Amino acid sequence: SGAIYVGNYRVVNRHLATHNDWANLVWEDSSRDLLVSSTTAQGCDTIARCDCQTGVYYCSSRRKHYPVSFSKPSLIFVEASEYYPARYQSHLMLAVGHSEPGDCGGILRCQHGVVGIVSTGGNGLVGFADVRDLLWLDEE
Ligand SMILES: C=CS(=O)(=O)N1CCC[C@H](C(N)=O)C1
Ligand SMILES: [Zn+2]
Repeated sequence: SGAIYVGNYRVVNRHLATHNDWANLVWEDSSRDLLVSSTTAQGCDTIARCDCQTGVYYCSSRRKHYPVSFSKPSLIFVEASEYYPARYQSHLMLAVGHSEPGDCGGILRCQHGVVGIVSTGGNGLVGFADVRDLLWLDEE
């Protein structure tokens, strides 16, 4: 579990969104596994605006932050899971590292701020839903 809290937005994995998220919806995209809902209080996270390929992510199944090298956001094929059928998840970055359901939500961050959240992984893999192209998260 986990979210990004930037401005009056809460960024979560679409597959983990609650009823309150859907009832206060700003934007959602199934192909990216992302959903954004509105918040009453202002958040403290800042979004990175960059093309970094090295950063650090939080792994809840280890209680640890790990430094990683990651690929650029791409259309990577994701295996059928209980949440989506086999399809091209878009805007996805891969790195070598542990992940278990449970781990989706953990933040990946670079020197500029938050880059994205955990969304894929297994066999020493860990996918990250990028958010750096969502410029509107910084305004309204
Ligand atoms: C089987 C895929 S996985 O990488 O563990 N993961 C499970 C939860 C959903 C993830 C997604 N982003 O589609 C895929
Ligand atoms: Zn960066």
